[PDB]
Amino acid sequence: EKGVQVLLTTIGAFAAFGLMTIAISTDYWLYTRALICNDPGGLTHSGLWRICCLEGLKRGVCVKINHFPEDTDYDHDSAEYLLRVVRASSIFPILSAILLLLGGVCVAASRVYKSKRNIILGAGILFVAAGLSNIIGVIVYISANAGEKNHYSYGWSFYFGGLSFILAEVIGVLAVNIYIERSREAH
Amino acid sequence: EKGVQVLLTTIGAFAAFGLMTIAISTDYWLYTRALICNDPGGLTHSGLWRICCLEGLKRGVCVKINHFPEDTDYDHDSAEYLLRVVRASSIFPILSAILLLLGGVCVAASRVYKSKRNIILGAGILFVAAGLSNIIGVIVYISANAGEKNHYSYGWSFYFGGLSFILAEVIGVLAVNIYIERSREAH
Amino acid sequence: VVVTTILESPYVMMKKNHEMLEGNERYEGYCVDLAAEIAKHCGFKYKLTIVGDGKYGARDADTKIWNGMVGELVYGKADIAIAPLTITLVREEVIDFSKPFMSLGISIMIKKPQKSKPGVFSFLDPLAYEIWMCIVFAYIGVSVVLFLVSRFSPYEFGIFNSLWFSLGAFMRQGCDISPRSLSGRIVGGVWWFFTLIIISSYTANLAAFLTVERMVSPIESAEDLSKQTEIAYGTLDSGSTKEFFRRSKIAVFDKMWTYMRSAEPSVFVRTTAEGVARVRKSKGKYAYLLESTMNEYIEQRKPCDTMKVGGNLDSKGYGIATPKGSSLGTPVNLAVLKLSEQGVLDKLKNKWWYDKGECGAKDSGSKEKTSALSLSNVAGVFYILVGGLGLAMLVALIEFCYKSR
Amino acid sequence: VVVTTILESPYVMMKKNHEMLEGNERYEGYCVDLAAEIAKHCGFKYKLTIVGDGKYGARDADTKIWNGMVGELVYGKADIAIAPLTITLVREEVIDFSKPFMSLGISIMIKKPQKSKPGVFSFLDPLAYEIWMCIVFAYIGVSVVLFLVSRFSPYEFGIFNSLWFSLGAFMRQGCDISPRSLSGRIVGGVWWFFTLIIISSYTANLAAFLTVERMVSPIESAEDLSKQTEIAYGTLDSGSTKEFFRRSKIAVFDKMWTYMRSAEPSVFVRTTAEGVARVRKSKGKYAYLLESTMNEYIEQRKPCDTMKVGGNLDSKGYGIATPKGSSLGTPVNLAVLKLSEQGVLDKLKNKWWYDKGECGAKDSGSKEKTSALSLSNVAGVFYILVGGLGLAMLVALIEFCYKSR
Amino acid sequence: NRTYIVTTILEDPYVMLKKNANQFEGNDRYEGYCVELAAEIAKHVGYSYRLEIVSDGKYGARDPDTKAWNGMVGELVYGRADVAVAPLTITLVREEVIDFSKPFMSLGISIMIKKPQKSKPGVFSFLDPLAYEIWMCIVFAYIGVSVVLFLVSRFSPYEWNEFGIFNSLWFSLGAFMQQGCDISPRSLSGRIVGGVWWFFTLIIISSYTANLAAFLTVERMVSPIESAEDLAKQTEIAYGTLEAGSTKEFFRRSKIAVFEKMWTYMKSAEPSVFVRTTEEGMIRVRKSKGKYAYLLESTMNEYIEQRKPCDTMKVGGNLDSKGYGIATPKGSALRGPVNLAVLKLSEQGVLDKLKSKWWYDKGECGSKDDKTSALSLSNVAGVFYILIGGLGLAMLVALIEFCYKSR
Amino acid sequence: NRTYIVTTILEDPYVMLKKNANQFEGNDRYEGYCVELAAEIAKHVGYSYRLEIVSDGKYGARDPDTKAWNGMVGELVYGRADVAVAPLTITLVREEVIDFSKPFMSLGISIMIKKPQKSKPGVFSFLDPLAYEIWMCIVFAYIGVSVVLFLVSRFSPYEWNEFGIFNSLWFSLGAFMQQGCDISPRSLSGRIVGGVWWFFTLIIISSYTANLAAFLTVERMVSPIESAEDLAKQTEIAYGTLEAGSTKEFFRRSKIAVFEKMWTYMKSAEPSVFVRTTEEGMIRVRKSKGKYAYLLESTMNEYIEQRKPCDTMKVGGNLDSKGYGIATPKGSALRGPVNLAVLKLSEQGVLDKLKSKWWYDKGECGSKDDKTSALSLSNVAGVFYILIGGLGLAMLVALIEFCYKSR
Ligand SMILES: O=C1Cc2cc(-c3c(-c4ccc(F)cc4)nn4c(N5CCC(O)CC5)nccc34)ccc2N1
Repeated sequence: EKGVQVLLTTIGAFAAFGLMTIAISTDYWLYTRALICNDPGGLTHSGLWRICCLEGLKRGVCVKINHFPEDTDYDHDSAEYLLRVVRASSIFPILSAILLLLGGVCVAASRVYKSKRNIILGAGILFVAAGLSNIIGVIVYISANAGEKNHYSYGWSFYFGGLSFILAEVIGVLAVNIYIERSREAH
Repeated sequence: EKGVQVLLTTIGAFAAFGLMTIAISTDYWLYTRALICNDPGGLTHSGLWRICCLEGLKRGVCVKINHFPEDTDYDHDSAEYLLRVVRASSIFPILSAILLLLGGVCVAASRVYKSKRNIILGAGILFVAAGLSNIIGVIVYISANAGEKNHYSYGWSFYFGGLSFILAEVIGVLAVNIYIERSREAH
Repeated sequence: VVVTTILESPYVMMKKNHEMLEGNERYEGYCVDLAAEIAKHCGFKYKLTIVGDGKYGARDADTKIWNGMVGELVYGKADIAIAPLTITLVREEVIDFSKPFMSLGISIMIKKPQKSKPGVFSFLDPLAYEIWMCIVFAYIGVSVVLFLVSRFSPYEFGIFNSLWFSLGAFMRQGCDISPRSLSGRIVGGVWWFFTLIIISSYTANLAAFLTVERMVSPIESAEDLSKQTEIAYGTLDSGSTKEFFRRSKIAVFDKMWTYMRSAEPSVFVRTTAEGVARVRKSKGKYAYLLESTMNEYIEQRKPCDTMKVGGNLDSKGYGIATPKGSSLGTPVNLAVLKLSEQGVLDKLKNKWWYDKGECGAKDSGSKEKTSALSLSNVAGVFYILVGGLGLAMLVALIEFCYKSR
Repeated sequence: VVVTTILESPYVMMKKNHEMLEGNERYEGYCVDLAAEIAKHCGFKYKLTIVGDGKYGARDADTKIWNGMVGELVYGKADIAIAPLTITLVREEVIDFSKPFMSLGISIMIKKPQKSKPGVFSFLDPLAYEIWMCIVFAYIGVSVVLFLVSRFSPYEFGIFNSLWFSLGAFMRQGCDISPRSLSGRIVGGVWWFFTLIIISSYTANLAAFLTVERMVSPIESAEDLSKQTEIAYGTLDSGSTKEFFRRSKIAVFDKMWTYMRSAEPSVFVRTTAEGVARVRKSKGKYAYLLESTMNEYIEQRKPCDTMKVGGNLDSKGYGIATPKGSSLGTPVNLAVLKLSEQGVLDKLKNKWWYDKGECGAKDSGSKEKTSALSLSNVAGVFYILVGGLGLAMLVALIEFCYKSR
Repeated sequence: NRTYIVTTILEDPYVMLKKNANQFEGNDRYEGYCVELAAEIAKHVGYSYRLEIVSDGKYGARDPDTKAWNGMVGELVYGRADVAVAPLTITLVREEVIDFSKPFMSLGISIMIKKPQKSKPGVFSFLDPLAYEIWMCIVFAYIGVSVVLFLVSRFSPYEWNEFGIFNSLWFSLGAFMQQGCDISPRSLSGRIVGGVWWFFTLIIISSYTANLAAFLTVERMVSPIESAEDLAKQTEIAYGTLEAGSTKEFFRRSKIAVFEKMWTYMKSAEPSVFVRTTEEGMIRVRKSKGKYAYLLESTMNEYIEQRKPCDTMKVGGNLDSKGYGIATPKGSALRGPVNLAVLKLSEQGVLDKLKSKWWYDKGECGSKDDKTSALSLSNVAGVFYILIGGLGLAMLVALIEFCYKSR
Repeated sequence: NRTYIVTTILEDPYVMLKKNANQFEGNDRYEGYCVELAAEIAKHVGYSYRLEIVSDGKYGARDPDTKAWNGMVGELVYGRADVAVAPLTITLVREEVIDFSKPFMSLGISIMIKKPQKSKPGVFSFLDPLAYEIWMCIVFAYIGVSVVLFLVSRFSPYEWNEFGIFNSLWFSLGAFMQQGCDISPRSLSGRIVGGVWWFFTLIIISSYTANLAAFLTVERMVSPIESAEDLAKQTEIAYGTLEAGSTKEFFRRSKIAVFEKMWTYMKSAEPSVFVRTTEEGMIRVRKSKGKYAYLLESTMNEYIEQRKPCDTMKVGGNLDSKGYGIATPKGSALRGPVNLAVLKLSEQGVLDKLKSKWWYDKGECGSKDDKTSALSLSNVAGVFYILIGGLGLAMLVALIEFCYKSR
């Protein structure tokens, strides 16, 4: 139907927004050894903002990260500086969540001003752009977590971000289909 | 036209037959050093049947080849034995020339019994098969002339065989076109 | 003290400058330096001598008289013998050897493997024949599945066009049609992934084959040599190896004796030179069984066409000899041990065998400039092509005759 | 005879077992063995001694007095000095050196190159940027030629579809249309051959890059170091290298002095250890100028993170010293030449520098197990992909607005 | 016409304690190589022997200060015993005081390593060239490209096209597999997307092929040491010995460059490469996974290689040459006949028979016997399994569609 | 307050004969490194010198039986001359009889080879992986396949199809380039032909790519010797010296393994690696195209590398260490001041200045200054030229077709 599809659109938008938010704000992205805990290093469940440890008496206490350990050129050094700035800001996942929120707002508003049709189109565009930003963000994260036989693993925040991307793509498809049906109703 | 095409067919068939015949019977295929003349060896203008020398007092005098210098299994040894047998027999170029002759005979006979149409088809099939046999023959020759920084070169008999192949293909095309036109005339 | 020897390189060789300032240096060899060292240890005087009869020690049964350095030692003509003389029961009964200075035994020699002549159908080498057969089976199976799932669930994909589509997909040559149903699309995608992986693997392994050459010895032992019969054996006609095989009672060597007795043409030779020549020119179909020291010496002499493969079929030792009742026997017995413990004998071994190597080290060269592919490498695919064209014309004519009648 | 020395490895190092059975072996080093050899040649008696002032010979201007082994030799406390002591004008005026036993000079040290961090757009590395630019130009030109020759000689191939066809041909992704005129077919075939060759070359050179790693030093000399300014220089603050640069009058070294004087932060260090640490941790942006012997010693010590690059900027020599009017001076002068001609000094050099190498040979390892490609290698193409998708959506919206208005 | 107290020493397999010691007695209480050899020697010399063992459990060796022998040679020179039948190596000092028969068995220093285990290539090894991150991000990019194509193809009402979501996914998949589909984009947005996707695929496939070629090539140039020079010039593999013994002496007194380098490495060992017992070296090499090598008498190397677990290998010819021999006191009446018997036995092949018997016939490993390097079905099995799975899923979806479309 | 007869020897560039000898006189008749050095030494010691040369044209050397010196040291110990300013190497015997100043210039045995010439990759090098026979037979097979396809597609009258000869050629070309065309065969004969052609193309393209990868990889692992160890272990390159001199002595008396091996190779030389003059070695290396190496004093190596033709290179650090020095008679009044002057000059950098002046500034080669290995436009230029040719031919055929079709 149509109202069913709009309902699923809205629910998926809200679910993806929540998933991305908590994935950002849970610091359970990565498991590895750090050397910050006390010799390859001590276990740790890192995150997007603040690494955090789970061995020794330091368990349960943990701090932010630098993202600029060595020295480079502040104004303009190289692609490494830009990569580290983007990784520290993490503006791509945040942008994705913002776009999901805006798409949800647009689709919810569509119920009022039912005459308009470009609302759903804008919502779909926002959702797709959110997916693109999310995939860029994960690419940046992974490329930045490279040293240059250690071990690592990924946690549920990572998979939550991925699920947010998937839901964003699905919701964009559904919104575009809604717009297509509405334009069909016009003759 | 039609008679013009048949004339060109016949002329090309005869020319290709002559070219293949003399290419077989001129022993100017290859230039190299042999060690049979007297130290990488003495110059020589080899052939398909009889190598032949052009240095020293032996110039102008020359003899057949063995094609079986070392020892192998007479009844069945390996693909090497079959390759050497085929190279010595050179039955593929001879078969090609025979097929060109038969195609020429068929097309010439076509003038009489003008009612029949399969004559030209048979001629074209023969010419194409001749081309295939020729290319196989040159492949065999080259593969057999491999030792395992020497120098070598190819003579006008080689290029004559190649020209025979080209003419065979062209003549097959023309014969097929003739057959097509004749079948067209039938309604 | 007068030391007997015998001409056998590198144990005895006349010096390049024997015509001028011959002195004691007219002779040169491993045995010469060894004799010098042992006489130095024992403080004796030695003038090198050669036995007029260049035959090795042995006794005529009909005469009970010794022929060689053994005669010299028993009859007093020579005070001591320093030659590649093997310890043995019969010779120990009359003279008193020393502890071995050179341990050795029967070994194997073969033609050094060289780049094999490329055969037709070599282009399948990078992939095992099982992979090709499974490829064919998968082609048939996927085509059949497409035919079924298209007949029983249409949205064109008969059996013939299904085979055509699968074949075109395997060769990356594209398709004249594509499935429109989810099932056909699934099958096509999976087939596509399969083809991608397989082509990439073929290309990569071919690059490996053409980048690094590894030539492997067909045999790595003597039992592995007895298992098969393609390759020949070889023994000097009158030499201890033949007797050792004759009197042996172990399964493998008895089997070798049976082969070498019931095999033609004559495997045996009259001289080691004939056997080495046969090995060199046979192109890997001849294996010669000789003593290990000579094999090691040969392997380091040009044209460097031979190696030694496998361990040793027996244990022997070369032993200095003295007449019974002498007083030099004990000092030499101690001297050989002196040299062995210190390292003199190993250094001499390196000196006459490894150093002075007409050849090089184990790997004198590497990364040999790669050769452009020759028609012999890819002639099989040309043959296949022409055969396919002939088959196509034949099929067309068959269809012509069938339909016209 | 009492021999003076000074603590500087490997010239002087206290033995690992000096607490037990110290004797004369409490000290160990190159200078120790050298002193032993020369005393043996001259038949003298030596008990190793160390100068309480571990400072090298030098004279206080305001006092006119010497500080170091020079004081010992001039004032008689020591009979001879055997240390890494450099010949010099001021020191030769008071004592009498010998001919050098160690020739050396200023050199360069840098971080050993290591696998660089792969950058974005590295996937273009196998092909030079000129090839890519010519590829783009050829794409444009062939598309234009197709457009022309199709408009002016029809048998569909507008400019847009011509670009599409050429692009699809370059990626082997096939075509929705094919030329039907001889000219278009010629153009298409030639473009196809071009693409085939280019893709094969890209793949092959990438395989080469990923198979053998060759890491090249950015600098191979000192002039090449002066040409650029990305990398730093380094000199011990109070040491002869700084003075040599200061008093120099050659263009290159004067330029280096200007750089090192006008550069911040402070290039100079208070100790060689600080400079080597800076080189190790700077990640290739720091170059230290020291004496060659120490650099060679360091390069063979773990963590084996440094090398010596280039020749030497100067010529110096380490010289044994004796007081003026002695009688040991001539025998030592002859003895050092004895050792140099025989080969003792070279053997000792191998002994303390090459042998005892905490590192290995020039190439201790090879064919390091290859690493699977990581996202950092091919992240640039992901970025390009996403940018293209964004651009596509932007273009679609632009067309929407343009057509709707 | 009396008995002879032959001395021996329990070092397997030369002399062994029988399966049941408590039941048997006398000479018949032991088994091994040396007991049989003594049997044949007694046969060929004609005498009876009352077997015996050295209490110290040690081979001949002289304390410098005490100037006394500790072991068999002590059991002989002092008259305690008359014969010695054991792996009694021939040396200068030993031969200075007793009579050694000619060697019955030759040997030397050798090398032991971890036996190269039959490689398990691993199902799903065809993905190794590309890290799993790349594969998953490829999948996500494929989904994103398909959705963007659907959008830019079916957003306008002017068409209200063939590029639905399903066909978009099909097109993207075909593009990645370098095949192509019947439908192609006609607009500019779709063509931009297709072109950038095509570039992506080109790079990715080329990278996969190239890295795979590198993998195979480097796996194709690996050269096992097969010698000591290969073990000497390299430094990654550890090659140790016993803390004390004849191997350490051989390296110390070594006047050759290769063994001098080996000795320098062993002295400069971090950690200590040396071990105290051959069991220690065997376990260290077993567990070190090829990072360690052990030098020892070749004979123990062969025995161990024929022991459970059968996970050790011997490489290279013997570095040196040595010999075991039957010993007797100075000025005895046995040296002649014993030497004759040893030579006769070796000539008629008895010793090789016994060696085979006690090293291979009693060998638990029982292994006595293809470096093609062509790709095997195990290398690429995962893709075959994927193929079967996809075909089965296709048949299942066929049945679903058949049930579906009922009306 | 008198002059000093300084001895020298004409060995370039140490002492040279001026551009015009007949016009000048006295000390001003020569030029070179050593004349200037003597100028500065006279300045810093304060004396005049009447330059001179050794008649024998030889360096110091003592005939054993005659026990007499042949050259400069003979010109000094016998009082004929008072000083010597030349590349007079410091040795034991020489120093035993005269006074050597501290070295003004250090050197040693080195290596000379053919300078690696800027590689000319070669237009049409992209065909090298496949022999021209393969390419031509490919063309012939393409023609045959096209004709057979035309035949089997247009032989029957039941169709009297799209597969004419022209379209058959187009299809075969597209198949070889792994692109594909709009038309595909529908019969069984055409499909057989297409499939077998496709297999052929697959094999051929894979072979081209693989052999090219091999070419680049092997060209990428080549390691120039850069040392003596690389020159020692290898045996393909020839490394010779002078027949007689100090290099042969250094190798003879060599107590090190590497140079002992070099000496063994040189003695076992086939043909004779040794040569008689440095000119002979220079020409032999120049013509041998890298199969030969020459060992000589580093200084001559640098001078030669800075000579026309500039086609020689020096590799590796000096094998040994030596030194030239100013010589004086035993018990003279010049040793002190001359040594002081040499040390002062070296400390203040004069000698390096003069060395640069006479080795590089007067260097004809004038060369003093990219191992990327990425494919360059020269590697693949032939295909670009082919592309231009094809486009031009297409335009020409376009003009023909335009003129054609007039009616
Ligand atoms: O914000 C984000 C975070 C994120 C992660 C991913 C993702 C996933 C993923 C995510 C969610 C799922 F439901 C299923 C899979 N898996 N994955 C991997 N690998 C799979 C398992 C690993 O151990 C080895 C290789 N590498 C790199 C990325 C990645 C995709 C998009 C986004 N967007």
